[PDB]
Amino acid sequence: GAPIHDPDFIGGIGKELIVDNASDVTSFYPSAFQEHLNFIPAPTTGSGCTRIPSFDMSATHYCYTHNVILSGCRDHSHSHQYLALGVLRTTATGRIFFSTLRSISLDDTQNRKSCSVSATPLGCDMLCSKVTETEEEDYNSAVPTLMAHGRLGFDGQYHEKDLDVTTLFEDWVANYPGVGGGSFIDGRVWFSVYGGLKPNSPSDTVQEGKYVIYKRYNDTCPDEQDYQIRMAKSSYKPGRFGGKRIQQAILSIKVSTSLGEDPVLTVPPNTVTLMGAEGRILTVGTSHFLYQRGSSYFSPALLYPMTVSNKTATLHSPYTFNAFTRPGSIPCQASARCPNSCVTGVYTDPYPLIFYRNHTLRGVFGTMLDSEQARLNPASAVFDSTSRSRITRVSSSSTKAAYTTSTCFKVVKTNKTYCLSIAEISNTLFGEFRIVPLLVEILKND
Amino acid sequence: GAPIHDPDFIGGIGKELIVDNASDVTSFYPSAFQEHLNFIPAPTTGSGCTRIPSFDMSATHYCYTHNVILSGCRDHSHSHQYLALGVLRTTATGRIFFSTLRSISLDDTQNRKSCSVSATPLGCDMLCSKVTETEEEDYNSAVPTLMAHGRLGFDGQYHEKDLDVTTLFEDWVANYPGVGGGSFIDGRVWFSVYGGLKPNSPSDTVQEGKYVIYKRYNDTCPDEQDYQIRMAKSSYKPGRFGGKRIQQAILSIKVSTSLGEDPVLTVPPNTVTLMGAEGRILTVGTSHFLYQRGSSYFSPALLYPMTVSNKTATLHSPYTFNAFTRPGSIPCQASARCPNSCVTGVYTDPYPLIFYRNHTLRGVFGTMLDSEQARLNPASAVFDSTSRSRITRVSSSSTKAAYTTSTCFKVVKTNKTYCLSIAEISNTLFGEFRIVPLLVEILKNDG
Ligand SMILES: CO[C@@H]1O[C@H](CS[C@]2(C(=O)O)C[C@H](O)[C@@H](NC(C)=O)[C@H]([C@H](O)[C@H](O)CO)O2)[C@H](O)[C@H](O)[C@H]1O
Ligand SMILES: CC(=O)N[C@H]1[C@H]([C@H](O)[C@H](O)CO)O[C@@](O)(C(=O)O)C[C@@H]1O
Ligand SMILES: CC(=O)N[C@H]1[C@H]([C@H](O)[C@H](O)CO)OC(C(=O)O)=C[C@@H]1O
Ligand SMILES: CC(=O)N[C@H]1[C@H]([C@H](O)[C@H](O)CO)OC(C(=O)O)=C[C@@H]1O
Ligand SMILES: CC(=O)N[C@@H]1[C@@H](O)[C@H](O)[C@@H](CO)O[C@@H]1O
Ligand SMILES: CC(=O)N[C@@H]1[C@@H](O)[C@H](O)[C@@H](CO)O[C@@H]1O
Ligand SMILES: [Ca+2]
Ligand SMILES: [Ca+2]
Repeated sequence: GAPIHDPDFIGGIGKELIVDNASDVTSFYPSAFQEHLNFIPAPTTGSGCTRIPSFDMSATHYCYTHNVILSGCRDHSHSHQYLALGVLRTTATGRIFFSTLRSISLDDTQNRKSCSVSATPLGCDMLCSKVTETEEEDYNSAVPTLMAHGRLGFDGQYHEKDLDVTTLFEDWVANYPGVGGGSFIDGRVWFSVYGGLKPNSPSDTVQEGKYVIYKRYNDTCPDEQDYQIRMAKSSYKPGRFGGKRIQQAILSIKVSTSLGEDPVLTVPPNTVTLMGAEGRILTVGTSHFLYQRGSSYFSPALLYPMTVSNKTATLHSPYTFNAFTRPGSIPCQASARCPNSCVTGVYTDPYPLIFYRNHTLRGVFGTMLDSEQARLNPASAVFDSTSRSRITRVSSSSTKAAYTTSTCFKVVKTNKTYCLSIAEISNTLFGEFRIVPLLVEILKND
Repeated sequence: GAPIHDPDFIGGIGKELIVDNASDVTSFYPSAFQEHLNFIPAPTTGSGCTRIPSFDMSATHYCYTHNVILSGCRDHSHSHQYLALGVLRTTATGRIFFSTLRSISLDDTQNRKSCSVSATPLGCDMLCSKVTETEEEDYNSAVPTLMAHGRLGFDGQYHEKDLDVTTLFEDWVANYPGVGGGSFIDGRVWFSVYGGLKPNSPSDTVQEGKYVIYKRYNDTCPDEQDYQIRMAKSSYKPGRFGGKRIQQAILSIKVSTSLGEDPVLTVPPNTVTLMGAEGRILTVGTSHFLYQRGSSYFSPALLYPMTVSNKTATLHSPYTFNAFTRPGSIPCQASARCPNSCVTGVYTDPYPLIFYRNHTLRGVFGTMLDSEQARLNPASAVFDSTSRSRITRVSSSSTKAAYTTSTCFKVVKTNKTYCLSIAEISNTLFGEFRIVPLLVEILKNDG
């Protein structure tokens, strides 16, 4: 009885979209942006701050959420979340439109932040942190960040349960969802999570001495090997948050009428993962991936293959897309090639788009910020390990922007492949930002 | 079970909101704009044109729609409509939000234009014209404009039936819905319509020689009496559309599973109505009103009292709000005071807000374009027959805008009055316009 996408999409959601072994990845490219039903609310006042979009779509419905601050993006006192659950549909003319069925403003007195959502068989699951301090202050206070698992049901009602962070995140000083969407796998919902570890705690100790260096395709770091290792190690304890170890983690929760049931946190070894950061758990076909924002020295987009075993997950050496860089402050700018300590960058995920016949990933779609340091010029394109296809731009003029989260699918009825790319774009008259659901069709030269 | 607004709204939709006789209407004014769930889709491309908003809300649900053109606002080849049916709700903190339940893009082989919506017990009824020519070309072709009565049901399905315009609008050369919302009254849905009459037809001949002159509060027109009457008569047949008589009308349709059932057209005498124009049918309390856009020489916002008798309607001398002017090209600019012939102005309606104890309307809320000739600088405020309260501005800087349609309501629990004001505002990067649902609370000078 639950909602489902129109018949035109059945079988075209969350699967390997393009399988070719001959064609060059970059022979595929995005069309000009397309006009479709903008399902994302824009601000209604001059100061309203709408930011931090999260989106996930299963074979039956999609979920979306973003944060809203009344006075501006700088205010940290209180805020509310917009939540939407809907399904994909097509017009009589074959035009797609995300048709939301449940649209609500979640505003009590709790300050939910850095929320991630995931489409599960019971509706739209959301994981958020509840803050009573600034991020800097959070990392400075020994106790972990409070968190809650909530869900917007098909009936439009929202229910949630606060997680026992004192136990679940006993070894952490701060912990937040990765904002990127979560994914439903084997009866459990999986969320990317990150934060700071309590020094000398068991979690901190096991990571002691663990690091991993990922390099730029055709740009070797000149520094002596011993120095790179030194910097690689320190990259996990950047100065931004008082030298606390910023760790990557994955949280899985059983999906049931009981929210927060049987939570299990997985902390991958830092011999594979770079400094903890925002991220997303993706499922395309039978493959799973952890996207990790390039908040550290590594600029190319990362996708760590992810396999699940019961309630825990295992990550492997990541796929990297050298041309899919992100802006960052020096010495961690887009063109950075050496290990260093920093907490910068921006969330701009890559969606698995092209695969080999044997299911290894070849190319992805994404909207990068085509800039060295400043958060500017959104550019949608198709990427492989080293290059970028022809691009599609929001504007030929200098344009301020931030986060982008892309999800691709296929309209089986028209046999056309599309990619939704939700991007925070600068705005005028109504708030600092406008979260726009950009849409493009994936094309191929000839 | 059909959808319904949250309990906090029961008894706060479509009623006289403020009944006062001892206070000055302008002592009531709008608060600063409030941040709330923006239920109106903005463009997603640089050329996308989202325009022509229509909105209506009943005691159970609200309805909204707007037109979308892919290449820009000047392209008339094809387009589609965005349609939404939803209900009002409140957050845990008591914040209000319009929660849409059915959200669709309606795009087929037909080009629906100038559409109006109305919340009926069966869903969201829509009246549109289906065009295959420019407005100019339409008035030149003798046959009437094709029209259709559609409906977005609670189940999210859209159905429609073309009206037999050859018979229904036999005397017309062009006919469109007034874009403003329609209203459900006594088992029927009522829509404002306007267009041009076929010269010398029965409808045309009966209106020949008929006219009415409405004046500005103080500003008396200096022109000679006989000259004014001549200008007034001519205002009904402006040159823009070749001397055709632009006529105002009201269409009622029976609300049932059968769309377009028993349509009846009412053409009011031009001894009461000014040149035909876009409009809206409003129902507040037991009173009904026809808002008529000031497309002719009259600038002040207009609300004609409307009484219904079975399937037909009767209009009466209108309420006028002298300070609620609208921009227009000379000699029909905001400060115009004399009868004249023109087709200008813009749609910016007034919502009945304050009533006298005996139910006579005293004040309204609306968002005017505070400019003489250019469509600029939106200003939300409360108006009485002669003045305007303090205002709330979209921006202190010069701002391009267009249509505005307002609807007010109340949260009986907190006894707080709110006004939604949907306004077409200029945009950057994504299309020429952004239709924004502005929201204010109605406050009072001294309490
Ligand atoms: C220009 O100084 C600011 O003026 C503000 C006035 S209140 C208000 C207005 O003009 O009415 C409230 C409006 O809702 C608001 N508009 C929107 C869209 O949010 C409007 C604009 O913010 C203002 O006009 C700038 O364009 O302001 C208020 O006193 C501020 O505190 C002043 O700094
Ligand atoms: C928002 C938008 O529609 N962007 C479009 C842009 C802009 O119109 C121009 O860059 C002018 O700024 O033009 C494109 O050809 C491009 O650059 O990729 C297609 C793209 O869809
Ligand atoms: C929990 C929190 O504050 N998240 C913020 C995130 C964070 O600072 C980064 O992941 C480094 O920790 O950065 C930004 C941002 O535009 O970059 C916005 C998020 O609000
Ligand atoms: C049917 C039609 O074309 N409607 C148009 C309307 C019309 O020109 C006017 O009501 C004169 O009749 O004006 C305008 C306008 O922004 O002013 C936009 C509408 O799209
Ligand atoms: C799972 C598997 O067989 N992977 C291989 C990959 O190693 C190889 O590089 C590619 C061709 O070059 O084919 C497949 O993708
Ligand atoms: C129909 C009717 O009785 N209207 C009267 C109106 O004439 C008068 O100006 C006002 C103020 O007392 O009260 C009512 O509105
Ligand atoms: Ca803490
Ligand atoms: Ca015609």
